[PDB]
Amino acid sequence: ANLAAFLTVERMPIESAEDLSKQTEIAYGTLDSGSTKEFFRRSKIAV
Amino acid sequence: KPCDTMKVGGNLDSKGYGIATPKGSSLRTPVNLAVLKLSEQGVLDKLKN
Repeated sequence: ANLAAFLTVERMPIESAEDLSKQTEIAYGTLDSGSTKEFFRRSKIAV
Repeated sequence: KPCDTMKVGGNLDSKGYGIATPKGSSLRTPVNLAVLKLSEQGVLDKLKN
């Protein structure tokens, strides 16, 4: 039963910006001067 | 303690707490200016910390 569980689950730690936003163990940043930094400084998107 | 709860996910909205006075209160202007003074001098960040 557990071998079947292993194979079935295998058949179907950051994956997104939402992931970065919800945590703080992993630090994250951008180029100190760039269009990336400006994208974030002006984003109206909550995340 | 006992450190058994946890905040999960981002905030559902964005808003603020304000000092409230009766509509038309004489204290409205001084208390609005004081909150901005306490904001600008860093008092509100120190008190939350």
